[PDB]
Amino acid sequence: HHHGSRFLIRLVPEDKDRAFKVPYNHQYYLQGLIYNAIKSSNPKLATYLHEVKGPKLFTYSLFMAEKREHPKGLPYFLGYKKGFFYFSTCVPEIAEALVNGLLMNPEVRLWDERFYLHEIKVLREPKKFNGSTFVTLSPIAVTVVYDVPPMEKEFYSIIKDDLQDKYVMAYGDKPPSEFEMEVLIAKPKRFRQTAWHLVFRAYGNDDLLKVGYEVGFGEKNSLGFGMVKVEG
Repeated sequence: HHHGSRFLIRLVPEDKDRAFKVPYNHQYYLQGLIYNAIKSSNPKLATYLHEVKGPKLFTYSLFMAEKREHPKGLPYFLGYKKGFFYFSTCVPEIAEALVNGLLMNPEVRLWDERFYLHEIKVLREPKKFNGSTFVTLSPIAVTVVYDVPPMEKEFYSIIKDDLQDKYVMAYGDKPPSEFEMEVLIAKPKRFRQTAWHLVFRAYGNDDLLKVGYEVGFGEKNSLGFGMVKVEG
């Protein structure tokens, strides 16, 4: 009983006029938010998720602001008007726990800032994926057992097997095998390990691509990595 839910979540700061900071490294703050919304609406689910070994079947992007404005050599940027982030899952109990957790509370605390839940926008999922160009919303992490660049070719077989491992976890059983990624742009960004912002075209089985679109490409999805969108 999987299907994709994808949300855009807009937050406004406590006073509509002022500049709110966003730390450049805010994965961990965002992750507290999401895990606290779910733990609040559904503690049994959040204990299942805390235990489960493997992908958790959900991801979310970086926290972004309307306009931006970047100081020099400061740990944060400045944002204005609205703060927002996307979240995606193929587990309907996780999507419900997250939105209700944000409803059961609408006053949100991120890093040093006070925000109020403004809107949740639900997003239509593309009919098909074979052939589209994708842009990462949060960066993709690949590690092998170190960091695996997209310019190395293990990058791709590691991604491919993980999407097959998610496909076995969340569409029944034995996974499609046609897969290809054509990276158009790669830029690294490092956090504690390196992750990659990618523009990329992807080819091959639609249900295996849909997997990656719903739950993230690569690793640490549940820590906010590998969320993609169809390029505009």
